[PDB]
Amino acid sequence: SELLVNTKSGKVMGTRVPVLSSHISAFLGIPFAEPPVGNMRFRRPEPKKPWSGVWNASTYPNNCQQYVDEQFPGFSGSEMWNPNREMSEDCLYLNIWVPSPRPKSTTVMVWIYGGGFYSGSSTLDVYNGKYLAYTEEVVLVSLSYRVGAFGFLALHGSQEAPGNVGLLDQRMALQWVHDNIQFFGGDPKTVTIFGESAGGASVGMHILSPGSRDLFRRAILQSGSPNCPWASVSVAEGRRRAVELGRNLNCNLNSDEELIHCLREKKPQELIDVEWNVLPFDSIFRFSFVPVIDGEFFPTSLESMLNSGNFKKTQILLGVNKDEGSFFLLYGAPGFSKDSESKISREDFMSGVKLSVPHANDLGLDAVTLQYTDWMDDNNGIKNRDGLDDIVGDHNVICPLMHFVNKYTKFGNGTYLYFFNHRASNLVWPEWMGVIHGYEIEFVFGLPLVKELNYTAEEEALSRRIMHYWATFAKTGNPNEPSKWPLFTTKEQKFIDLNTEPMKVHQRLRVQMCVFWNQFLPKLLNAT
Amino acid sequence: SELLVNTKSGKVMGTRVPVLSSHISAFLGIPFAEPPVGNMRFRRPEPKKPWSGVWNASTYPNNCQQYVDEQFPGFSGSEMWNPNREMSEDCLYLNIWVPSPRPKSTTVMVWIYGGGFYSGSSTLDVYNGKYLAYTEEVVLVSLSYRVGAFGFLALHGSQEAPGNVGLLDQRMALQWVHDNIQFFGGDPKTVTIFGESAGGASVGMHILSPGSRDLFRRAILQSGSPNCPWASVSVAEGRRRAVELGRNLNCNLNSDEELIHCLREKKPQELIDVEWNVLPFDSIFRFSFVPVIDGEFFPTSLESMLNSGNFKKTQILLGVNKDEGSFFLLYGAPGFSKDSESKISREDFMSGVKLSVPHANDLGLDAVTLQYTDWMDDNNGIKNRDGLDDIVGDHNVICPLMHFVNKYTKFGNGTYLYFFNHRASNLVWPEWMGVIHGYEIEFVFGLPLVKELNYTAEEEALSRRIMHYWATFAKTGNPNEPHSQESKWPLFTTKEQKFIDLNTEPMKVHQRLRVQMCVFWNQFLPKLLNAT
Ligand SMILES: *[C@@H]1O[C@H](CO)[C@@H](O)[C@H](O)[C@H]1NC(C)=O
Ligand SMILES: *[C@@H]1O[C@H](CO)[C@@H](O)[C@H](O)[C@H]1NC(C)=O
Ligand SMILES: *[C@@H]1O[C@H](CO)[C@@H](O)[C@H](O)[C@H]1NC(C)=O
Ligand SMILES: *[C@@H]1O[C@H](CO)[C@@H](O)[C@H](O)[C@H]1NC(C)=O
Ligand SMILES: *[C@](C)(O)CCC[N+](C)(C)C
Ligand SMILES: *[C@](C)(O)CCC[N+](C)(C)C
Ligand SMILES: C[C@H](O)CCC[N+](C)(C)C
Ligand SMILES: C[C@H](O)CCC[N+](C)(C)C
Ligand SMILES: [Cl-]
Ligand SMILES: [Cl-]
Ligand SMILES: [Cl-]
Ligand SMILES: [Cl-]
Repeated sequence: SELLVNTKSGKVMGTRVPVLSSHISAFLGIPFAEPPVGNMRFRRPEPKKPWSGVWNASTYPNNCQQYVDEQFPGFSGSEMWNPNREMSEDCLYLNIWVPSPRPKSTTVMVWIYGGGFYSGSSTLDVYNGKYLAYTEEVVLVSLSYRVGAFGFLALHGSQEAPGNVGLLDQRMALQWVHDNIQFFGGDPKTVTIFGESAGGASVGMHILSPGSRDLFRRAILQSGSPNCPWASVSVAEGRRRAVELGRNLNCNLNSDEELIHCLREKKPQELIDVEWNVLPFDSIFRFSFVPVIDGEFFPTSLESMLNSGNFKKTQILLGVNKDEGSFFLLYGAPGFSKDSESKISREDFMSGVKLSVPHANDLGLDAVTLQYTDWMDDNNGIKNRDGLDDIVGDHNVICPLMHFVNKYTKFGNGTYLYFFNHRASNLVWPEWMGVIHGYEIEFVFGLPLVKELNYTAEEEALSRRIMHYWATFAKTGNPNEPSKWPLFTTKEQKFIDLNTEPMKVHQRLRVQMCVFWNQFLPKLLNAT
Repeated sequence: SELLVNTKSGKVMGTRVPVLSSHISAFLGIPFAEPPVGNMRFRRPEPKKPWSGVWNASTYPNNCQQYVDEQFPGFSGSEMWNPNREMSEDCLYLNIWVPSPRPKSTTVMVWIYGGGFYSGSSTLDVYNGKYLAYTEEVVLVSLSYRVGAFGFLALHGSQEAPGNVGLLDQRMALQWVHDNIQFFGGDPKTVTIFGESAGGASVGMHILSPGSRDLFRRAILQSGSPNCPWASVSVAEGRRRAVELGRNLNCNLNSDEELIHCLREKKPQELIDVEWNVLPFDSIFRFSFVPVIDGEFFPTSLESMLNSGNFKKTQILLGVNKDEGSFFLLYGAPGFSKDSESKISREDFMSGVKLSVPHANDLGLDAVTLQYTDWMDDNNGIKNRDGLDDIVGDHNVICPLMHFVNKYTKFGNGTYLYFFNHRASNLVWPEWMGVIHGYEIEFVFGLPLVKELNYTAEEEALSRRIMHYWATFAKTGNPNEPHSQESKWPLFTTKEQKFIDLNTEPMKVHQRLRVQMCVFWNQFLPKLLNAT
């Protein structure tokens, strides 16, 4: 049967699904690991044990336990990212979309959701893989991984909570694809991993990790890179936060085993309730439990690995959105509101930069402020808003990614860079937020291809060329089929805009601000 | 007899000089102090003692001993600033231009030449006061003062070389005008002191010094202010340089008496020959012997005096030129040339910044570089050249002056700020240098009024309105003639911070002169260099 497939762990029964007046096969919720519950919490994933009989893969799996955004109840703009199904610690499953009829040894694309390592689900609507698999004729796989304390509580030294188990879950899903994709028509030697935000940083982290390199061919990073200021913490900071989580819940802190046994007896929601209380400062775009530089998953510091060229060398395609910071200002900075232009006073601006760069001293803050303030008109609320918007975006996403792109390109086998700056016509967020973090995703997954969603014809065309750039890249290492997307080189550093207008080539994406964030500020904070 | 005037020191005989189809009286080379020669060198000035007979004041006096620029032999562009008379230590004289017939009690303007405190003369052609005195009917005075080591060697503690004696030479000349100017038809209760560059810093220094305050009514500062990074040094830095000068001449450095005795035995040109060897680092827009914060002429730090309003409270009129730094880049920065477009490579740009901000640590250097570099086009020779020009002008003149103007205005009784940006049609310097440091002076002294100088008709009108702004200000404290038709030069206020461009085009009112860069130079950089 086209829907009955024998994997190395047992049989799975898919389900024929409708897609743009046609159909394709869908295998939903296939377990790739043993449920990390009970004494397996915080522990590395163990491969799923073979099962007898046919596994029902007709419906979506549970979503991992996570913090749920209740800021705007009923508002689709924020809820579209919340878990759309029951949450459970038994959430290590993956989904596959195969074109019908089943192709032979075709290109595979593995999706890794973002969510700051504290949230995310593979079941979200904007992650529906049928459109992209059908349109570009590829086998699309979406995996899942533990988030929050469940996936990143780090107590280096211990083996019950070693940290980075979330990344290890992703690795096990990729390993599962390496061993079973061929049974669905996928070509295991031609696998492209791609993810947004934390999912982009994960992709970058697998590119760096030795144990992940042989599990994929090429990579796509969207609005995220391994070196982002929020994507990782030292073993020391990981332990401090881990112990503070214990303290917040009145745990025995005499030793790691005692601390862990205590944390394993608490209910999921009890941990999640105090998760944010472990951050060291009041801030925005900062998350509690993220990956740790342990010397194992990550041999040495991310920077040294990048300079020595110690990482997978292949073709990468990465980019960013025009306004990466608005989403986080809205949730944690004063003066911002969902129902107004959000003109920021001068005082709120000050408060904002302090929140954006929580680790910087006063001189550093003065530096950031001077760098983003037009002194011929400092009391302009619109300019203060946009300045804060750029600060959050340049420092947390754009510049860290540019540092990654320049470093990678020295050893890579081909880089393609993009700047996504299109404002969806049906966006439900206010206009001041601009091209929001994560909203290029709907275009990558072909959502504009469905009439009922009311997009414009120009946006449908945009989505079709983006999906084709992604797919063509995944199968050849070049988004161009034999206007051409120029290759990003160390010398010319070219990149293209990604919108409804004809292609345009630019050079040195936000080089001025990034020289400030990648060279000057770091140097200033080290010296003072 | 208009030309025969008896002063408190003795009689003086002036001369009738022609001026624009008319005539005016001129008293040139009148002594106001005793020759600071021999055992007087480095010492505070002493009042000129009464003389017998009539002093012949029909010719210019000698110029003080100073470094002479010979970079471009024969070039009018540079030589117009060199001594045009024999140099001598006996140089403490002043010049006076009086309208004819002699006014009864008119406005007086005293000119203090600039030249980095290491050069300058009251006798240059560009300082010919007959045009200004005649056109605005004011009594114009040209004073002089010891420059270089002769006027600023400072060994705090000693009374033989106390420092700031050049500033005291100026004070004594003002005291002379205060006591004798009435004899020339001018009102000592209405004297305006004005100067350019080091002259402008000087004027600002008299405004701050309790000992100069009662010697003048108002003040005009052109491209220079007291707080400029080059206008002064600490007593410690002054001593190091003083001692260093001795070491450069094999002097007994065992005590101030011996050192000073050794230096008084040397010939003028001998001191001058090693003057530049005492500077801390390789640099541009830095001079060896300048005023010192001695706690005497200057009660406390210049900054604390401005924050507390410890200074004369009157009306001031000040400003700067568009390209203050090009002149100093041509003389000491790699890549610059008089006979070229001077496109600066990235390599020379780096060197230039190091040279422009000699007191900066590596971090401070990166900060400056980043602040004036367009990273989307870093190898652009022209942007690199103009960047450097801006750096040197902002750090050394413009921003220090904006700091001054904003502090003074909080206590002053009237402030007018200008931005001179007109390139003379007959400039001899290369186009890249733009509106050069010091070239607004010719417009101030009416040079554009003499036909053979070939200025355009619009430059003559510009000169006339500038001289009128200056004089009217001197007379009333407001450069604008009440209820007149012409566009009004607005007051600079702490709130709106208005200023006007000064050129051949109609008047334009602007706000916050170079605030962006000046916030960098006045607020950010200092905090950065402080930390460690
Ligand atoms: C698989 O589960 C779905 C939903 O629970 C159900 O509709 C379907 O019948 C199941 N598969 C079969 C036929 O066993
Ligand atoms: C990728 O590697 C191949 C083979 O080593 C080489 O020919 C090609 O130039 C490389 N591509 C780029 C753009 O680095
Ligand atoms: C003053 O000096 C000038 C120039 O040397 C001369 O013409 C004039 O006669 C002198 N006056 C007297 C009477 O000495
Ligand atoms: C200057 O002082 C006078 C006298 O008190 C005062 O009336 C006037 O308002 C002041 N002018 C300015 C510009 O401060
Ligand atoms: C990234 C920080 O992983 C944040 C992604 C946020 N959503 C809302 C797009 C999931
Ligand atoms: C000022 C630093 O005192 C410079 C004066 C130089 N000239 C060329 C205008 C005389
Ligand atoms: C963007 C976002 O939902 C941040 C989470 C909000 N707090 C820190 C209040 C829990
Ligand atoms: C500004 C100026 O002409 C400097 C004179 C040149 N040095 C320092 C070399 C003697
Ligand atoms: Cl559909
Ligand atoms: Cl639900
Ligand atoms: Cl290359
Ligand atoms: Cl300022």
